[PDB]
Amino acid sequence: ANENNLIWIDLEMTGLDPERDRIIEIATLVTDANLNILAEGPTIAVHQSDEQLALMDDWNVRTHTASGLVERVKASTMGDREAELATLEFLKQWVPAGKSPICGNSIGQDRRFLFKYMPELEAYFHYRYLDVSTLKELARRWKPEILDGFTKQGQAMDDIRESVAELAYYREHFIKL
Amino acid sequence: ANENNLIWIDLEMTGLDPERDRIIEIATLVTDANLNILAEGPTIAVHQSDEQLALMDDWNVRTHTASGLVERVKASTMGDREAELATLEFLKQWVPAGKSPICGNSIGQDRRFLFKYMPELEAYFHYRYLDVSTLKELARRWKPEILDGFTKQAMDDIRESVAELAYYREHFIKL
Ligand SMILES: [Mg+2]
Ligand SMILES: [Mg+2]
Ligand code: NA
Repeated sequence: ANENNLIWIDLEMTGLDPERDRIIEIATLVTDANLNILAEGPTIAVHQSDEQLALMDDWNVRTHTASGLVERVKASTMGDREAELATLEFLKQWVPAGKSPICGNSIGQDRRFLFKYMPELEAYFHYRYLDVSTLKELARRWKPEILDGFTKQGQAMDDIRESVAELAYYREHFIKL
Repeated sequence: ANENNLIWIDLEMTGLDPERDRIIEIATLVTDANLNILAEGPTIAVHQSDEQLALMDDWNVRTHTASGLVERVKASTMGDREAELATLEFLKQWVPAGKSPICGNSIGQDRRFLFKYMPELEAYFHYRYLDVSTLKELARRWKPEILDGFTKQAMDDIRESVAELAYYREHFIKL
């Protein structure tokens, strides 16, 4: 455990509305304060009912079926609470409660789903947000030149590792240390 | 009107839980892409019931009573919907729909209340977030030296947030 470590997280959901939609995937990963990847946490397909999956709009059915996530959700024996507790069992080994901001890309949406469906995991984070896309937005406005230099190869944890590498790029090319 | 303008916003709430708590203040302000303040929007006390105000924990009762916001809430004839529409009437003059990220300090909480209580104003923002406190967090971890150089009413908070982002632009970003 170290109080400067960062919790990175990436959810998949059935849609964008926490009131109607559910979490169907959680992945976590911990870095040190300098973005050295310490440990990859468990990628868990979160079981939801056939009823709930049938409410998915066409974009979500297409994406989550093609990826194999829909199959893994149907087969999963872990609901919201089991996935929450397994994620906490992983994070407790690496980061104390209330210290890491929520880190990732478009993490405001993810935190909304944590508040509704995994409030204990939500509480484990510092109140603050580290959305890498905050730096992409500023870069696009103040220094667009640097955006040509970074590329994504287009898997939850591939997205997290890409988010870490993206923050590291902004640390070298956008920040002044 | 200009596609590169930024919407800055600060809500006050009765508490932290959108399921139980309500918006009691909205303030907005628009900057250009380089943080030049173009216009201060309306600061509106959002009417909520005496029942709802009575659910406030000690921190919220102390803060919102002392500021005079509780008096203004009781006197207000603008609910969620009227405050939403008045805010949109101001923002339409300055920024097209779907262009500005939500800008401010600890703004994820505010957006949660927009989703529940002002979904039309929420939709007016780009899906993205510009939380200045994201840069404060990185600064604290990567360059704490610069935090001693900067030191800190809804709109005072927003103007302070703009000045804070401007500080990080000079002392933390490399242009
Ligand atoms: Mg994502
Ligand atoms: Mg505030
Ligand atoms: Na928290």
